[PDB]
Formats: sequence, structure tokens, C-alpha cells
Amino acid sequence: SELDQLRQEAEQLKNQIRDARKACADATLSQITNNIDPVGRIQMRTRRTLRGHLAKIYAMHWGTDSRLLVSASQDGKLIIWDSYTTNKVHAIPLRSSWVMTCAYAPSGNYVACGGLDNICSIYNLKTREGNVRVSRELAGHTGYLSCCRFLDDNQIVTSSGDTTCALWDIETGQQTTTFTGHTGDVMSLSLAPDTRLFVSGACDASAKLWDVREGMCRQTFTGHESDINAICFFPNGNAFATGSDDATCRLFDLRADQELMTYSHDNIICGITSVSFSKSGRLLLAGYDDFNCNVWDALKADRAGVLAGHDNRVSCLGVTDDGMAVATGSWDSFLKIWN
Amino acid sequence: ASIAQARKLVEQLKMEANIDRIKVSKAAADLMAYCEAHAKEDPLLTPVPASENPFREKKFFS
Amino acid sequence: SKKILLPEPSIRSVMQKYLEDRGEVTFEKIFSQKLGYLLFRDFCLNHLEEARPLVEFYEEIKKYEKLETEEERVARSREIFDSYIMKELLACSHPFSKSATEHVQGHLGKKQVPPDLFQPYIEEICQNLRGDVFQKFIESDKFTRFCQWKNVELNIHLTMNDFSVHRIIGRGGFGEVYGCRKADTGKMYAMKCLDKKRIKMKQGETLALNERIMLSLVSTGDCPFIVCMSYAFHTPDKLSFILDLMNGGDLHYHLSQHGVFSEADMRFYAAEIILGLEHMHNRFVVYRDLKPANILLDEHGHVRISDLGLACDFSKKKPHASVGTHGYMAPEVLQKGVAYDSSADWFSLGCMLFKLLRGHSPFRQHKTKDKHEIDRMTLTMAVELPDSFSPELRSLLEGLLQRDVNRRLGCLGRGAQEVKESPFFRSLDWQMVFLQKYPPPLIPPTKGIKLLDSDQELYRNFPLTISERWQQEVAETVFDTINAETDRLEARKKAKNKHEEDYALGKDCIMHGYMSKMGNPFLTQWQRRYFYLFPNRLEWRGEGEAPQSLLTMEEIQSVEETQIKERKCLLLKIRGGKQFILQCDSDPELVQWKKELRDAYREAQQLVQRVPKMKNKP
Ligand SMILES: CC1=C(C(=O)Nc2ccc3[nH]ncc3c2)[C@H](c2ccc(F)c(C(=O)NCc3nccc4ccccc34)c2)NC(=O)N1
Ligand SMILES: [Mg+2]
Repeated sequence: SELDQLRQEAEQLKNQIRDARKACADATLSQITNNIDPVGRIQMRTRRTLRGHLAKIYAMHWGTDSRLLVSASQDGKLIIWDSYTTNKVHAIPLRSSWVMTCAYAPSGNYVACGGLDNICSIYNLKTREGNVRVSRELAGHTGYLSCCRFLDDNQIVTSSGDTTCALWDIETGQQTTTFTGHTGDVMSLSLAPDTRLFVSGACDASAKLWDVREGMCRQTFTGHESDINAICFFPNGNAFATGSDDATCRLFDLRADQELMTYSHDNIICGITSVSFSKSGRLLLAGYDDFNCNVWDALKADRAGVLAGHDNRVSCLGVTDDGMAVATGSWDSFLKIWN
Repeated sequence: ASIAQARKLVEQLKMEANIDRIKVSKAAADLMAYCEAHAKEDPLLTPVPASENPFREKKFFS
Repeated sequence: SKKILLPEPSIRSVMQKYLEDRGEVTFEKIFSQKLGYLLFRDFCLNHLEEARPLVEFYEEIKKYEKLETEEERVARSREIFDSYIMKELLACSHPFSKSATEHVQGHLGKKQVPPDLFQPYIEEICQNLRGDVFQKFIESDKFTRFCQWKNVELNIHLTMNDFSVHRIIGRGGFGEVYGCRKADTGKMYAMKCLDKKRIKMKQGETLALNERIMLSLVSTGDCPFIVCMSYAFHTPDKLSFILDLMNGGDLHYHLSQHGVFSEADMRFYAAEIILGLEHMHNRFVVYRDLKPANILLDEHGHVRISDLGLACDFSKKKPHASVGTHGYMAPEVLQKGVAYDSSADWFSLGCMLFKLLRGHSPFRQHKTKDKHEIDRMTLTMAVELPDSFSPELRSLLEGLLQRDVNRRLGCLGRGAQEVKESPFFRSLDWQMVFLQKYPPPLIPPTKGIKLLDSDQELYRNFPLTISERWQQEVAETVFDTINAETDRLEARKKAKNKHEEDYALGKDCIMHGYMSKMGNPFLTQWQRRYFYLFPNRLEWRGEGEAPQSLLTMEEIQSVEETQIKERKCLLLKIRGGKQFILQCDSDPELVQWKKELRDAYREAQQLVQRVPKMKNKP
């Protein structure tokens, strides 16, 4: 019958695609880097604290100027902070309480946010009277907005519990492209640096690679045992790390189409919530659910450092485009900055 | 359930199968490469002292 | 202290949900309440030119139904027609069905003006006022004022301390009645105080709990001829009724002082009493105790029926028991297992009236103080009547004192209407009887018993307020005044903040309003904060500050009603064994916050649970 051949074919295609990869497994990344010098211990200290959110922090994002960032909280607000000075440039009260994500358009001029409202809302940062108007409410998704990132001031890519991601013309609020493919709520997404690709991690325990302009999935990496809460590109654009509920991080190379390295220990059982590389990509920072960020050596995979500080889950983090600092939000209602 | 679904999936898997892969060792090498090439310009790795670091003991900002 | 203070308009957020919860915000429900009507009316006439003329008309129509004559009517009906129907037809802004408009036009030119001439118009005005005009009224702040008065009403708890009590003006086995002013609004009332102790010792818990239920049945409708109830309440030793004030004393006393009454004088009392019965009888209540001591005078001489302890409700099951005063009870009353309805009062009306003409009950002869003597004389003996009586007076008494129900005037299928058209009353015009226009004939001037909490349960659902009464009491005294004084006290503060921005707008806020959380109980610390309930969090603030604290729905484990200083509070149990307590400024606030916080956290907790990023992972 018709399906049973198509099911037959998909099975014997996955088997084929498995072997294609096993054919490139001549070496481990571990072997290949067995020769280089450790990074030693990385001690980072808390240069700033950002207090102001009245409840859990769920997400944050640096402005490209490595100075400003936006946070989003259970307290139904976006704050934009001057990280240098702890100065709330804007508090922004939202229209739904249930926010989950936020983004800072690379230009400085808009921020976006969204959550269980199922809408991405663009806030304009200086209008006529330099007030903070809402500019659009990109409605179209049929599930909670889980992450979103601006390409520029006119386009934005979102991800959702409706198992899809999507591309939007901000100007007309049009859902330009949609990326079906995932079979589980989509959780984090990350834009390639050239911005013609992006990856997404989801609850089906897979990450996918997508072509912005073609609207198709190029590749699918698997092998996490559980939900994938977060994801981030290696700065060169060829590999990305994912963090899972299964207590590991994993580096995947695009070009070898596979996993390269697993970051984990027996001591660690708590799930991962966010990831980000340092500038050179040598350091993989991951936020865990035991209130620590662990710092990892990407190339060797030994735990090089810990950013202990917060008293509850670390919900989110990021490194600044210039490489100076790491930000970290938590359920304890603070952000903290670290060199 | 649906015929056109099974079809679209297979087309995907074909797409995914026909890409040019590369030896793990090559890609791994290329990463390590990048990581050296820029360890010079990465403040979390090579500690750049307080004068250039906007956070440490500073207070002079726009 | 002792006058009414209205809550602040902030109260609108809370009450409006409290009422929406009860289908209480219809046009239909608000229009039918005195205070509602009043506020609604202000709105239309003064604030909304689109509907002014619609109500003006409604009222000009209203007054026309009170007009006494057909020459006063045809005169008015032209003016009304000319002024509110006609002129609008000529400019084509008369939005009413032509079946309604010609139903009127037809009768005017054919000179037939019953008081129900404009009845299809009322109807249609109400259709026009419902919903759309009604909408702008909810949005209007007259509806703010409505919620304010409504909050007061729904928070009425009375004690003996809300009235100044005066002279004792009533006595019975089980308590006494005092006259009194209600400080609140200045109104004079009677206060009946039954003592529970005297009740238990004499076993009369039923025959007192009854008196209340009965007063409920009757006290709507504003009867000029019954002693009605505006409130009941209690304290531990006493039950208490607030009743219409009658300080003329009863007929049983006035009989002795005046001696017998003429027919003409007696006619008056009988007239009022009838109407009094009528009212009761339409509400399916037999009085039963009807006699001179149960009829009181006011200061002017007009009378009313009082003490409805023996009155019962035949609306469901008719009575068979021999319960009334010996000498006035009918035949069918006397024989046990023999049922009876309203029929019974008419016989007693009979006997009572003999008594006002004659000195004694018809059956109480030989000064007999023995009961079984009358028992039997009433059932057996047909009744003989002084030939000093006029014959139409006979015609009446004969009809009333019929031992056969099927032959008794009052009982023959039209209730009271028959009695009124006895030839004894041919000289009277009952519209005038009912407006009390006829001049009245007479114008006046130890225990060792214990009380178990098993007995306070007996008197549990006793406290009561008749809303229609309260709103009237208010309407006719302080309502206009208090609205003014408030209008000023609010207009100060709004003009003055010029802090204007409103924090709940533009958001997903469920509800907001005042409450006082508890700090350190040992310091009787209650901070009074403004709260905002959002679907996931409960924020609150003090002054000159947006909310700087909060409590999240997901950390709340249970919400319970708990008394602290017997002053009922909300106790929230928090996740980390912690506790959070709130006192709100009125019964209905509590009820609503308890509902909404309960619904809020129940949902949020269940929704969060289904989101990986927000859910917990034990
Ligand atoms: C009309 C009336 C009485 C009376 O005066 N009642 C009264 C009521 C309303 C008023 N408004 N303004 C004045 C005024 C007066 C008086 C009276 C005044 C106060 C009382 F407590 C009782 C009384 O207790 N009656 C007996 C009784 N009352 C209630 C429940 C009972 C239950 C069992 C047995 C007897 C019961 C009786 N004696 C009486 O024969 N009839
Ligand atoms: Mg009987």
C-alpha cells in the first residue's frame, strides 16, 4: 500500500543518512584537540546587578552596542538597561502578563517580545515624542511564542509551541515564510551570523537548520535524549551548541552533519536552560537549573568555570558582541553581568 | 495518516541525504583553527586589564 | 460616625464583577430598583440628550396614570400626545411601532381614556432604553454611583446600636416593642424585641421564626394597612424586628376608651382592614389572629394590621389546626384535620366588627370567660343580631358570619372584591380609602435557663434586609444629599491629582481595588494597599509609586476564609510554608476576591504546568 512504501522508504533513507555520517567519523574532535593547551580555570566575577523586576526573569538579549540589553519577566514588563550604569532606560508594561521571550533589533530602534498571547509585539523605541509605542502585533501563530530574533528593522523570525517558526515583514505584519517540520513545541532558535541560515531546537529533541530565503529545512541533528531548551551558533557560522533537559550540552558541526562533542558530567543532573559562546567560540557558557552557569571549554569539553550567584534557576544568558561580558537572568528576579 | 504527508517527509529526507558532507577531522580542525585565530580578540579568554574593561572600577561613560 | 459614607469609586471594579456574576446588571434588574431608576434617570435627562426626551415621556406618561378623573385625563392625554407623540411624527424622529402610535391616536379622537392608554408605549420605551442607551449608562459614572450605594446595601449588618431607642409602646408574653430612630438616615420605626430566654422556657421557637418569614412575604409592595418590616437582626439574647411605627395604640384599648363605635365610624376601620387583608391574601397568607388588639392606629387615626406570628402560608399546604384567638376563629378553623385558606379571616372580620359596634364578640356572651362555651356556640349556633343595626349592615355581617364556607362573603371565588361591593360600602370610593383620604373616626392623644449553641443555629438565617424598603427609606431622606456631598469629595481629588495615569488600563488586569494586608499582627499593623489582580500575579502599591511588591499565582497553595478578631479575613497559604492575610472593606468584596483569587491561581497553576519554559521539573 501507499504509505507503507513511504514509511519503508523513510526508514531505509534514515539508515542511509546514518551511514553517510558514520563515513565521516574518522576522528573525534576530542582526539583532534588532544594536543592544545587547556584554558585553565576561568574566574569571573559579578561586575553588575540589575534589580527592578518584581518576579521571575524569563529571557534577555544584548543590544549590538554591547551596552544595552532587554529583559522580560513574569512581572509583565520589559526593561531595557544601560548595563554600564544599571539605568532603566525604559520600563515597558506589556498587555499580556504571559511574556516568555524578548529581542533587541540590531539597530537599537525596536524591541520585540511575546509569550502565551501567541503574538510577537514590536515596540518602537523613539517615535515622534520619543515615547514607546507598540508598532505591530504579529499575530499568525497558533501556540505560545517561544523565541524571536530581528534580521533587521523590517524582518523578524519567530518560533512557537505550534511546532513552527516563521518569517515576518514587520511593515505589513505579514507572515512571509513558515517553517513547518518540527514534531514538538519549538523552544529556542538561533540566527546564523550571515543571517541567511538559522537553527532551532525543540521538544522533539532535535535541532533543525533552515534556509531563511528558501523556507526549507536543510539538516536535522538528533541524539539528545530529551527537550532542547536552548541553542546558539558557533561564531564562524558552521556549528552550533544545544542545551537540553537531559543535562548535557552538545556541539554539532553543520558540514560533517553530526554531533562532535558532548558536554556533561555525572555530578550534573539538572537540565540546561540557555547557551552562548564566547567571542572566539572557545568557551561554551551554559545556564543550568541548579542556579549555576557552567563554563565549558568547547574544544576539549572539560568544565572550566562556574558562575555561581543566583538563588534559583538561571533562565537565560548571553555574551556581548564585543566579547567583554556575560549577562545572566534568573527566577530570583535579577540579571547579573560578569567579566 | 495522510499520503501527502508521508510524501513530503520522504522528499525532505532525500534533500537531507544529498548534501556534501566532510570528514569530521576536517571540520574539527577548521574549528580549532578559528579558535586560535581569534583567542587574541576574546576578553573572556585573554584577560584585558581594567583600563579597557568598561566594568571593573570604572565610572566615566557618555 | 453615625451617617452613611459611600465607598470610593475604585469600588466599581469589584462590584461590577460581583453583580455580573449574578445576572444583576441587566437593564431590567436596575430599572426596577428605586435607587437604580433614580441614577439612571439623572443620567438620561442631564447627561445624554439622545435619551432625555425618551424618559421625560416615560414620566409624563407615569403621572398620567395617577390622574384621578377622565376630564383630567383627556385634557392631559391631548397635551402628552401633542407634545411627545405628534411633534416627533412631523420631524420623522419618532422611533416607535405604528401599531403603538395608532393604538393611541384611535382612542383620543374617539374619547376613551383608560389609565392604560399608553401601555404599548411604556413597553416600547423600555425596548428603546434597554441595551444601547443602557450601555452608555454602564460606561457613565452614574453606574459608578450605583455600585457605591449597592455596596452599602450589601454590607448592612445591624446591631441595637444603629438605632436610638425610645419609649416602650408594646408588650407581650415574649418581649416588648420600642419606638426608635435609625441614626444612619434619621427614619422613625418600631423595634420589636423578642427575648430568646422567654421563648425557650415557653417553647415558642416556631411561632417566632414564623412571624419573620411571614413579614418577608408581606413587606414588599408598600401597604398602607399592614405593619411591615424593613429589617430583622439579632444579638445573643434578643431577636429584633424593625417595623413600621404605629404610635396610636391598638383598637382593643381604644374600644374601651371610646366605647362602641357607630356604623359610620366602624365602616372606616373595616374598610382599611379589608385592603390590609387583600394584600396578605394575594400573597397567599391567612392572618388568623384578626381582632382589635392586633389593629393599631398611627398618630392621625389610620390603621394597620400587626403581628403575623399566627399567619401562615397556604400557597403550598392548607392548614387544619385550631390556631387563632377564641371568639374570632371560624368554624372550619376550629375542627382539627379540617383545612382552610383565606376564607378564615373573613369570619373573623365579621366577629371583630360586631365587637366594635357592640362591646363584645358575637359568641362571647354571659361575660363567659370559659372557652369550650364559645367553641360550641360558634359551631352550633347561627348568629342573632341587634335590630339596632341597619339592614345593609346586616347584609354584610350575615355574609361574613356564615358558618358555611360556600355561603360566606369573601370566600366565593373573587376574594376581597366581593366584600368591597357590599351595599354597606356603597358610599365609599376605594381609591380614596387606599390613599387614606377619608377622615378617621378617632384621633389619639426571673430565670434559671441556659442557651446552647444548638439554639443559635435555630436563629441562623434570621438577619435580613428588605431591599425595596431600604432603598425607599434612603431615597426619601439622604440619597440626594449624600450624592451631592460625595460628588464634591470626589471632584476635589480628581481635580487635585492634576498622579493621573491609571495602571490597569491597556493591560490584562482582571480586577483591582483596596484591601489591607497584615504586617505584624502583634502591632495590629494593617497596611491598606491598592491591589491589582493580573492572571499570573497579585501586585499592590501604596501611594506615589507604581506597584513595588507582588505575589505570583503560581506560589499560592490555598485560599480560605478565616476570622481574626471575629473580623473575617482571607488567608492565603504560600508555597514556602508562608502565609498571607487580607481584610477587605465589605462582605461582597471578600466574596469576590475569594472567588477571583481562587479561579485565578487554579487556572494559572494548571496553565503553567503545561509550558516547559515556565513549568517546574522535580
Ligand atoms: C399588636 C400587638 C402588640 C404590639 O404592640 N405589637 C406592635 C407591633 C408593631 C408595632 N409598630 N408600632 C407599634 C407596634 C406594636 C403586643 C405585643 C408586643 C410585643 C410582643 F413581644 C408581643 C408578643 O410577644 N406577642 C406574643 C408572641 N409574639 C411573638 C411570638 C410568639 C410566639 C409564641 C407565643 C407568643 C408570641 C405582643 N400585644 C398584642 O396583643 N398585639
Ligand atoms: Mg380547622
